[PDB]
Amino acid sequence: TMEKLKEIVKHLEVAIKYLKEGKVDLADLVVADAIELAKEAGDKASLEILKVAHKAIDTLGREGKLEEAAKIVKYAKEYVEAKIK
Amino acid sequence: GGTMEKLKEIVKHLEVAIKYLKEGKVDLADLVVADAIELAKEAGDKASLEILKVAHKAIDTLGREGKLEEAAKIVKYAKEYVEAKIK
Amino acid sequence: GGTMEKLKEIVKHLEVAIKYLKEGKVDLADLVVADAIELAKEAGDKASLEILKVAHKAIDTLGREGKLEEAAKIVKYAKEYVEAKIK
Ligand SMILES: [Zn+2]
Ligand SMILES: [Zn+2]
Ligand SMILES: [Zn+2]
Repeated sequence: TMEKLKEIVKHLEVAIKYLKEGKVDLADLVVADAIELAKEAGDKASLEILKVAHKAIDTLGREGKLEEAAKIVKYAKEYVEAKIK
Repeated sequence: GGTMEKLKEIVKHLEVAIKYLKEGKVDLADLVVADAIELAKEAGDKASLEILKVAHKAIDTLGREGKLEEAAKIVKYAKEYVEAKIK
Repeated sequence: GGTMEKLKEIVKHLEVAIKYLKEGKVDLADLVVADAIELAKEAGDKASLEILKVAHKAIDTLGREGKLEEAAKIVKYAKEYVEAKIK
């Protein structure tokens, strides 16, 4: 599916936007929503990366880094964009 | 699947989604509609799930463009349909 | 069900929920509890899933009506049950 892998990228840009101002919880919820949308597509190589990004938020952004978790979210978004093209 | 037991929580979620959509909050309303969709996948039903998915895509398209009125209208229509499905 | 690193995620989400409920934000606490439920249904624990659903419904019903202390108590009991399950 190509029309449901562009909503994931649209949420992954809000996630980074929140992560750049300390909104770790809202970014967590956005990534959870993206995982929920990715569970509905036929892709089983981008859902795992989204789960990795969510766990990255949990174990890397709540401790005050906020620079590396954003990087993991950017890597996930770039992987999804590479996949849709 | 739901007789104003698990189908009335969706209405209380949609109301807060509409309230969020009013002032400026597209993202919180989107998250609320996603929660309502997650609730609707458990309480059986097929029409409510589709209408809530339509409302979610409506949030995504209309709300972030700047047309909050259209997104509020679509979520209101979905809430009214869900309310008329529990009667 | 999914033991550590799957249930501690739920515990941390419940801690965030309790933090939010003490300030007055019922909608964000609702969303994070829904996220914690979504983390369940994957670990394999069913009692934990049922208690998370109980906590979600409790947060809605009793905290949207201004009784935040009792909703915080219910979420604390849910978190204590999940912690007692990982040990
Ligand atoms: Zn989460
Ligand atoms: Zn969404
Ligand atoms: Zn909820």
